[PDB]
Amino acid sequence: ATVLLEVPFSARGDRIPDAVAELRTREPIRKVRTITGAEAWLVSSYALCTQVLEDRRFSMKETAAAGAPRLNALTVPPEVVNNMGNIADAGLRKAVMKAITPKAPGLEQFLRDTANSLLDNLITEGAPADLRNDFADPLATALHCKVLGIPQEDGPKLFRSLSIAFMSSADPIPAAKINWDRDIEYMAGILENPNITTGLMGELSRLRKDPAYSHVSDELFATIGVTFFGAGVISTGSFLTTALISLIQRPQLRNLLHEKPELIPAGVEELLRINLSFADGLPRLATADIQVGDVLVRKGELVLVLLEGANFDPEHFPNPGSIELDRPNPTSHLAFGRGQHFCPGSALGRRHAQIGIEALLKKMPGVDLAVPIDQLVWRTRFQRRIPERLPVLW
Ligand code: HEM
Ligand SMILES: Oc1ccc(-c2n[nH]cc2Oc2ccccc2)c(O)c1
Repeated sequence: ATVLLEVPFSARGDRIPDAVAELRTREPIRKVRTITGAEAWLVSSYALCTQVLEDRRFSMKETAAAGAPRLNALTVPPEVVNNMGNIADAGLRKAVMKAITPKAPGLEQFLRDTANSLLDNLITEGAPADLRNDFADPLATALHCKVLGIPQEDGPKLFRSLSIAFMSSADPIPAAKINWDRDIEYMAGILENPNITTGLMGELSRLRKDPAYSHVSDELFATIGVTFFGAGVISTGSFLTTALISLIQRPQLRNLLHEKPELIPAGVEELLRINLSFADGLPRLATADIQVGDVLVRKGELVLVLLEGANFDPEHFPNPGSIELDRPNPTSHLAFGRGQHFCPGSALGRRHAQIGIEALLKKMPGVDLAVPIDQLVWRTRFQRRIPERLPVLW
């Protein structure tokens, strides 16, 4: 006898387990057990993943309900799970979206300057260098301080919350509350700080004092700062890091992008498609009985949308494991999700990776791993897959 198949399958972000293709072919929706002991439906084909993400009856908000089957423990207050809904209801959606576009004057030049400075410092210190801790993550942190309008020097402390904040735990995490409350207090202070007049926090600070937003809560304003910093930094840092691994392991592609940097955006789109940064399927709770493939999902059940299931589906992306810059459907991947909860930071995430890679290939065209790839240490029980260190030489 064996127990029910458990998720997640592997914390490794450098290879996809054979089990994914097996499931997709034989049972593209099937029952699994999560780390909490709850059962869930794991969805692994492009067609069924898209169906679930495009049907709001599969609800993000309702995953926070007391007594629901859980993927993992909440690390934020339950009301915050409906973060974008709260922002929308407060009439703040357009303003937030405008503030986080990569098109702000000077933002791209800031990114390039920052990337180049980080790389120069690594070159000065000499190989080996750690491209996660001393390149990808600081670049993400710097970008988000700039986008938020907050001091660069405050980035490191806010960043240190994230190795706990984005845990995927079977049980509640006491440290997550301590850090959350402290970070909320910080953002509340920012809203009252006369020095803060640019970026997302500068804009929220002004809207907060405008009559049309007088009954929007201070808690919501602070929460927007905390969640956008955290989600943005962890997502961009983790994606860039694992994308660099995929690039390093493809010297032919690395050379092509070095020689023809105009191809970098198409390269980054393919790196998004094959990215294994999300450690768990995206969770939704059924609010009705809904047929998905051969399964009638019942009201109250948990569904997990496996992004790499969709993104490596050969029925949608032929030769799915290969990076091919000339696909006819290049942005149709699910790396940023789909539907109601599509990533609001997609443009900024793309630009972060494009500029980081462009800078790295120019400064370190001979970049390569400094340890055998199996020596990378993959973070466990976390909402992202990432190597603890990424040692390179050049
Ligand atoms: C390569 C970088 C990024 C990737 C791969 C990524 C991925 C995703 C995905 C897959 C979702 C959907 C979650 C779901 O439907 O359950 C999402 C949502 C979200 N992302 Fe991103 N993201 C990235 C960058 C960013 C950035 C830069 C920001 C903000 C600055 C951000 C903020 C958010 C927020 C606030 C949500 C919640 C949306 C909602 O609840 O409707 N992300 N992200
Ligand atoms: O400082 C932070 C920031 C974000 C989170 C978080 N945990 N889980 C999901 C998180 O971030 C979001 C982001 C958007 C909507 C809801 C939550 C967190 O646990 C701490």
